[PDB]
Amino acid sequence: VRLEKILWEQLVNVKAFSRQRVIGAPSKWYNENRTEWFKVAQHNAFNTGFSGVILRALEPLLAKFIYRWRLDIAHQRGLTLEDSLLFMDRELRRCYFFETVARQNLHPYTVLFMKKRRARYYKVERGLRGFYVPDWVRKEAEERQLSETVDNIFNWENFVYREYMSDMTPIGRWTSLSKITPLDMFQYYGLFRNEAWDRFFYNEAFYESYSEKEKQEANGNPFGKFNLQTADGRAQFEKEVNTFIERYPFAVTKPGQKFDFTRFYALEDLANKRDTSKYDPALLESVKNELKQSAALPADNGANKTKKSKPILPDWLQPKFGKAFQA
Amino acid sequence: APVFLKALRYVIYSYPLYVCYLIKQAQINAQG
Amino acid sequence: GVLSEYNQRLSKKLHKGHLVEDKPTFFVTSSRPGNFGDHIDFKVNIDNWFDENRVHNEHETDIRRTQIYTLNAIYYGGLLSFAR
Amino acid sequence: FIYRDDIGAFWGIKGYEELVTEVGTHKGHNYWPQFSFLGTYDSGSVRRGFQVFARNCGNCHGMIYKKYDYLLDKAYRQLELAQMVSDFTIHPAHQHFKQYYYQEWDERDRVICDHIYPPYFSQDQAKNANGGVWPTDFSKIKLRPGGINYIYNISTGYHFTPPFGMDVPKGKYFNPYFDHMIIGMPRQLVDGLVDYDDGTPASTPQMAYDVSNFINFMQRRVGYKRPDKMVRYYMVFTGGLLILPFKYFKTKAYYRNLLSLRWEMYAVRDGVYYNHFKYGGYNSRAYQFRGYFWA
Amino acid sequence: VYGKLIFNNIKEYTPSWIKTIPYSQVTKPILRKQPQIVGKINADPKVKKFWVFLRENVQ
Amino acid sequence: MEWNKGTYMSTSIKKIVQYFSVMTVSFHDINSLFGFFTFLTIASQLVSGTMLAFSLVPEPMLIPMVREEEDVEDLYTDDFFWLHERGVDMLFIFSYFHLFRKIYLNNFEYEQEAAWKSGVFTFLLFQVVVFLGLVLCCTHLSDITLAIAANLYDTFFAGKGKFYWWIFTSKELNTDTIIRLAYLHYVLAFFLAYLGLIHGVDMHYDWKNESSMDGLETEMIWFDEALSNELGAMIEIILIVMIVCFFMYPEPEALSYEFFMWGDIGFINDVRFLSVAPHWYFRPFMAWLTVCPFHKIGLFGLIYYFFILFYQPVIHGTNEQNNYTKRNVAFVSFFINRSDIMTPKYHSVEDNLLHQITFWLFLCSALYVTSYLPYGRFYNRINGNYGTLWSFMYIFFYLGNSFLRRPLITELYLFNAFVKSKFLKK
Ligand SMILES: CCCCCCCCCCCCCCCCCC(=O)OC[C@H](COP(=O)([O-])OCC(O)COP(=O)([O-])OC[C@@H](COC(=O)CCCCCCCCCCCCCCCCC)OC(=O)CCCCCCCCCCCCCCCCC)OC(=O)CCCCCCCCCCCCCCCCC
Ligand SMILES: CCCCCCCCCCCCCCCCCC(=O)OC[C@H](COP(=O)([O-])OCC(O)COP(=O)([O-])OC[C@@H](COC(=O)CCCCCCCCCCCCCCCCC)OC(=O)CCCCCCCCCCCCCCCCC)OC(=O)CCCCCCCCCCCCCCCCC
Ligand SMILES: CCCCCCCCCCCCCCCCCC(=O)OC[C@H](COP(=O)([O-])OCC[N+](C)(C)C)OC(=O)CCCCCCCCCCCCCCCCC
Ligand SMILES: CCCCCCCCCCCCCCCCCC(=O)OC[C@H](COP(=O)([O-])OCC[N+](C)(C)C)OC(=O)CCCCCCCCCCCCCCCCC
Ligand SMILES: COC1=C(OC)C(=O)C(C/C=C(\C)CC/C=C(\C)CC/C=C(/C)CC/C=C(/C)CC/C=C(/C)CC/C=C(\C)CC/C=C(\C)CCC=C(C)C)=C(C)C1=O
Ligand SMILES: CCCCCCCC/C=C/CCCCCCCC(=O)OC[C@H](COP(=O)(O)OCCN)OC(=O)CCCCCCC/C=C/CCCCCCCC
Ligand SMILES: CCCCCCCC/C=C\CCCCCCCC(=O)OC[C@H](COP(=O)(O)OCCN)OC(=O)CCCCCCC/C=C\CCCCCCCC
Ligand code: HEC
Ligand code: HEM
Ligand code: HEM
Repeated sequence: VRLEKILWEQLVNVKAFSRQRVIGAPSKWYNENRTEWFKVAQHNAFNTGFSGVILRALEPLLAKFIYRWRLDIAHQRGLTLEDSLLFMDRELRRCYFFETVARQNLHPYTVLFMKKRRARYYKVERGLRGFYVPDWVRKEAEERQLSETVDNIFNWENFVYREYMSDMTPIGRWTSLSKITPLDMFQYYGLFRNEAWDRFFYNEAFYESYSEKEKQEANGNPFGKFNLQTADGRAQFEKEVNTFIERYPFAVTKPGQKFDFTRFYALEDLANKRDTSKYDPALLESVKNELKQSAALPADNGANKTKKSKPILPDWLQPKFGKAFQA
Repeated sequence: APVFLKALRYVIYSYPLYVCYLIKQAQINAQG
Repeated sequence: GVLSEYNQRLSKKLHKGHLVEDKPTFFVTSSRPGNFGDHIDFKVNIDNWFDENRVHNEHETDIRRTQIYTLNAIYYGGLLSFAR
Repeated sequence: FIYRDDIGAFWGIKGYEELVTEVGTHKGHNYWPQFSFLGTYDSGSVRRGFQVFARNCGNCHGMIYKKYDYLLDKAYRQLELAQMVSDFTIHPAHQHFKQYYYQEWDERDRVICDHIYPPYFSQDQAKNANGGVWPTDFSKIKLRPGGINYIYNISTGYHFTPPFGMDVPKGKYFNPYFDHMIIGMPRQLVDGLVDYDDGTPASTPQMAYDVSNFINFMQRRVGYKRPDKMVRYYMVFTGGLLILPFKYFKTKAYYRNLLSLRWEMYAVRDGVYYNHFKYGGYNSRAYQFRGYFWA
Repeated sequence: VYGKLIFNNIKEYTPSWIKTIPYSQVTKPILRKQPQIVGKINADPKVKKFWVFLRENVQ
Repeated sequence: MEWNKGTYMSTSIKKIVQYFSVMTVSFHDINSLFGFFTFLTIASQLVSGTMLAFSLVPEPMLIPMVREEEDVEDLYTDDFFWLHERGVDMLFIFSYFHLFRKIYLNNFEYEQEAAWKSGVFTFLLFQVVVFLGLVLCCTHLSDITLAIAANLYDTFFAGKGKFYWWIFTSKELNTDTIIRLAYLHYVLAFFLAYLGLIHGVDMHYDWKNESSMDGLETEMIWFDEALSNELGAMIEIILIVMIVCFFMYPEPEALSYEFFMWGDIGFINDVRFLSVAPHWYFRPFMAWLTVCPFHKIGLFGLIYYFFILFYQPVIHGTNEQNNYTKRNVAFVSFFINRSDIMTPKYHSVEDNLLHQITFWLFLCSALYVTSYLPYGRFYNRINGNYGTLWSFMYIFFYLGNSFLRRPLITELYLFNAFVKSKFLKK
């Protein structure tokens, strides 16, 4: 049997309903980045429509019980959100796909530090429950803001998609487990998956996808299309950013301090074509240097190296010192 | 997106409510 | 006395009921391999229980070992009584 | 989770709204030596209960499951019990399982090894002789509302009169503790009915109390074995409480001792590469992943 | 909390940009014997002899 | 059978001995030990139950008399019967607490599958064994249980034929039915031990005390360090249960669900239908039957509960696709403007408040369903208890729907925050 040309395909999947199958250039499975999909979906859900209005009304509760809750729990243990959002506990513990990716690409430190940070706390927690991390550890935990953590999260997810998840092709499958149990034995994978039935060929064009307009809109200002070239727009943006900073204590600034809007405006102007002398030369130089350093990839200097061991056999496994003229 | 998978999801959500409707009707009938 | 331990221990400096260091501490072993460098800035230890958790009886260790064996024997004896 | 008392169901247990169930257990506290803390059966009480059951009861009721020699170590001795039970007779028709052991072809005096059978050969004979209603078998009777109190209440609760709308048929009597409050048993206990061997005054409450104690003595989970099992539970609970500290020492303090570790991370900047991390590692379930996942 | 992800392009196990503390900061050991933490009952020499006897006769 | 790739661990005696003498256990707490308590109790059931095998003659007309006479003449027989009866209850308690603990930890991931299914199957078998045991009591409760089981079995065949006769001969407890059910009960009870051993071997692959991954590499040795702690925790839980039972179950009680067990089949032909109630562990199933008067729908509800409990890893957990699976949606498609949704990732446990709320609602609903008997004399005639209905609906929804256990908003809001923070800090 051919799944295409089946009765349902012949009747419903027809040009009249625009349900016809269109064959185009061959393309990879998983053609849509998950991170981009989540960004666009988040923009559509929060910054558009009645759903956006509702999710904006509930923002205080979400910040209180999701962001601040997680942050407080992490700080109690001397950890940051990076310790949970960058690599899920499951991925660090047992997941084999993450293990292979880390072994092939990642440096040992990237995961070693993640594990040791939890080891610190848990060595004491198992011995005595209710451990509260002292202030000296808590300070260094709070030093890192959320901007760098989200930078790392986006980098890691994009890398994983582009390298590995972009080089996969799932197939119809039976129970991977070798259990003799009939319940597990007859598990059938391949049906009830939307991807399996939407496209029967790797040539078929992708019918559903975010429009370029939606992507461009999602790439816009997260705080709702404020005019940074006007006084009223700047005031609205400043109040929005201030309330955001208050809501998220350790996202972009420490709770005590306040956000510096002049530097942000200088950054945005330098990024775009707009420029002028209204910005102090010192501010412009500092902004440019910080922008250069932020994206700079750290590199090893090849200095302060320790001696490489060159072991030799012990004395008792070597011939004795004395040696004369044999013959 | 597939028609039958979407229908399967709808019936999964709805069938519990259908059973609740049947239970309520049975209670009304038993009341007399 | 029997209850003097609780009274004496009440005077302790501990963070929220946990005996932890008041500042970062780093320990190095002078007998480490040559290829090891200086200690990494990472604070591996939050607590110094290795030194704190000590009864300074390096001499007379076998007596403490016998005490531990006796406690284990009491526990096993109770369990074996139930099994009997 | 919260239940209602005015409904008539104890603790939310429905099905007993047509009789009194909380008389002496929940809304009242009738003292029974057996169920008291560190309590035990009163030998005199069970003796009197057997005396009553052998002179008024038994002629209608019986315990097919039980036998007289249950009373050997608490209430009666062997010779005394044999003398008491020799006054009854069992036909071979009584035997639930006659087997080849019982080789009698006529009546004979009972022995302490005989099961407690009523004078009737079967349930139907008892129904015929008792107006079509069968005197319930007291064996396993513990499973009635109020437990041991049940026998005591019905034996005593005959003084009340029916309300309007309830009709008591001829041959039936009103007893609020029975199912639907209509019972075919005429009031049996009357003062002076039984002359005790120990001289105890014979009044219907005392006779009911003795009979209830005896009837409870014959049960399996409750009765002659319950008090010793309660003492055993107390002893085992004491043992567990006393073993808890040693469990603590052996498990939790021990784990805390094992966790007293020192860690030290150094800077190893020798030319050696970390090949083992890059090319290494094994997974037990690799056979379950090979050819199935991530490809 | 440390910083950006570093991939296997860094050959050395310890990248140069990490910080190594000087020898001044590392705490020094107390290479002296300290008083034994022992209770009154076990400090009794008779109890110590009993422990030794149990060790070397039954244990 | 080329489709079968083998077995995880060979159960040879020497290999088992070596595996258990070398096994190590990470530091844990009491909550993560219920599984052991589930096994040890079974290890007693095989013993105590065996002692009951030598006592019970499968003839229905002699089981009560034989039990009563063996209580007196024989010693420890009633003690072992009590031990067996209470072991069933303790085993149910331990198994359900273990199930709740493993549900709370989100153990549906692919690396958990072998651990999960291998466990659930055992649980399923356990249920069957329990059923058989009840029938051996030859009380009116056993009669009702057998009748209900036979009716459910016959519902499959639409009432045509007598396909139930080979085991439920006449749908009544007679010599044939009792003998067959007793022997099957013994056989399956002993098979439960092997199933539990297989599950225990499989689960060690990814056994953890808590969801959060402690970076501890050292571990205890199972034989004495972990075994002693497990035995002590079992002792502690037994003490707690005894303390609870002392207050909750005074021996002289006005009413109890056990009174319905008074009637013995054959001796008493009259069944008190007004007061019908099973043991608490099978209470929720009869409550569901009374709540849903429809036979087919009730049978489907029971089957769905058990099987969906079995297939949790497939429905909810991650698979070959690293969270790139396309879940179907009903309403959020309009809001997001997408027909499907990528499966959310940040489904943590300890720091996730939504997961805790949903899980504790589910657990409370289960407890409420097990709380009481609907009393179907007029339960439906009167407006039925809405709490039982709502709890059953939520039990069904929680087991089968990924939005309760893997909500989308958890990651959507986090991504919103990430985008805002990165935009502010570039
Ligand atoms: C229309 C009718 C409908 C009827 C419905 C009701 C009845 C249904 C069941 C019928 C019988 C089939 C049972 C299949 C297994 C259980 C069910 C299941 O899905 O498996 C769960 C479970 C899933 O395992 P898993 O999770 O994949 O774990 C890895 C595997 O176990 C990998 O395992 P392994 O490769 O390591 O092999 C293990 C094997 C090691 O093998 C050997 O060393 C020798 C094997 C050959 C033995 C040759 C002698 C045969 C006679 C003695 C048999 C003794 C063992 C028990 C065999 C099972 C049946 C009694 O055994 C052991 O290591 C020791 C076993 C423990 C001892 C005690 C067992 C008592 C069993 C009593 C209950 C039986 C099941 C009833 C289920 C009812 C429904 C819930 O499977 C088992 O537990 C397998 C047990 C061993 C089976 C051996 C081969 C059996 C061959 C059967 C052929 C067909 C017979 C048809 C007639 C039957 C008449 C009664
Ligand atoms: C006084 C107190 C009384 C309390 C009573 C108890 C019951 C009430 C609720 C109790 C508390 C909640 C318990 C359950 C939820 C626990 C939390 C949880 O899991 O939340 C996470 C979960 C997150 O879902 P997700 O991860 O976004 O879902 C992923 C996908 O979307 C996948 O999901 P999806 O998109 O497919 O949709 C998921 C969900 C819907 O959830 C969503 O909305 C999804 C999105 C949630 C995120 C946030 C969205 C925010 C914007 C939504 C706006 C919606 C419009 C409402 C606008 C309100 C403001 C104007 O839909 C369902 O699963 C059920 C749909 C069933 C359809 C039935 C159609 C049957 C038709 C055929 C019938 C045939 C038989 C009859 C025939 C008759 C013929 C005559 O959210 C929910 O469960 C939503 C509920 C939130 C908490 C409850 C809020 C209150 C709602 C009820 C108010 C009642 C007031 C009564 C007043 C009475 C005065 C007298
Ligand atoms: C459990 C009872 C087992 C009874 C076994 C009796 C044998 C029955 C078959 C007789 C011969 C007739 C064969 C007809 C053709 C079949 C072809 C086919 O489908 O091939 C299958 C294929 C054939 O094997 P193959 O694929 O290796 O074949 C290779 C090709 N040959 C054979 C030529 C070398 O294998 C299977 O898929 C086997 C499926 C077995 C399923 C068993 C399910 C039993 C369920 C019991 C109850 C479970 C209860 C669980 C607990 C519940 C608790 C509440
Ligand atoms: C100021 C005052 C301070 C003092 C406060 C003291 C408070 C102490 C609180 C202690 C804990 C209390 C326990 C709360 C929970 C009680 C639950 C309950 O009612 O249990 C009664 C029973 C007690 O037995 P019982 O037989 O007495 O039942 C209650 C009896 N009546 C009805 C008369 C009230 O609890 C148990 O024994 C059960 C324990 C294990 C339960 C495990 C979960 C099973 C869930 C199965 C779900 C199946 C679903 C599938 C069905 C198919 C279709 C979907
Ligand atoms: C991997 O993760 C896992 C765990 O960790 C969490 C588990 O805990 C578990 C749970 C583990 C279990 C249930 C196993 C624990 C089992 C328990 C408690 C019950 C069984 C315990 C035993 C010790 C069985 C012993 C069996 C026997 C036959 C030996 C009997 C015992 C004793 C002391 C007697 C030994 C001596 C003799 C037999 C000989 C006596 C006679 C003579 C010397 C005389 C001989 C001479 C003549 C002439 C006769 C599993 C399965 C798991 O997978
Ligand atoms: C012993 C046997 C007893 C009798 C068993 C009878 C089984 C009857 C099964 C009836 C199934 C009815 C639904 C079938 C729908 C098929 C539809 C189909 O193939 O059309 C394609 C269409 C997709 O196209 P679109 O995405 O809409 O187009 C995109 C355009 N851009 O497919 C779907 O959507 C279907 C998705 C769900 C499929 C579900 C299949 C379930 C099969 C279960 C197993 C059946 C086994 C039967 C034999 C059992 C023997 C023991
Ligand atoms: C509350 C329910 C439980 C909770 C469910 C929650 C999740 C729901 C998810 C979606 C499930 C969708 C299921 C849709 C169909 C469900 C059908 C069902 O359950 O049965 C109901 C419905 C009607 O039931 P009634 O009792 O009449 O109810 C009153 C009606 N006024 O039942 C049916 O009609 C089902 C009929 C199925 C017949 C199939 C054919 C059987 C033929 C004989 C087979 C013999 C096989 C023999 C094999 C031998 C091998 C050797
Ligand atoms: C024949 C005159 C009897 C004598 C002597 C005793 N009882 Fe009886 N009893 C008898 C009958 C016919 C019935 C059945 C009544 C009915 O409506 O079914 C009973 C019943 C009881 C009961 C209740 C049984 C039940 O299942 O609830 C009890 C508790 C009871 N009888 C006790 C009892 C006692 C203590 C007696 C000696 C004092 C006694 N009965 C004598 C007939 C006869
Ligand atoms: C008779 C029934 C059962 C027995 C005897 C049993 C036994 C055990 C034992 C001894 C353990 C190891 C100790 C521990 O629990 O920490 C364990 C772990 C486990 N069991 Fe069970 N169990 C049973 C039911 C179940 C059920 C119902 C499930 C799931 C629904 C399950 C899944 C698991 C899982 C997931 C683990 C831990 C694996 C992990 O953390 O990844 N088991 N079980
Ligand atoms: C996990 C294993 C087992 C479980 C869950 C189990 C369950 C049960 C249950 C629920 C009952 C009746 C409960 C009650 O009376 O209130 C029972 C009774 C009984 N069990 Fe088991 N059982 C198990 C193992 C065994 C084994 C292995 C045997 C025999 C080898 C056995 C023999 C019996 C007997 C004979 C009875 C009835 C005793 C009597 O009526 O006097 N059981 N069991």
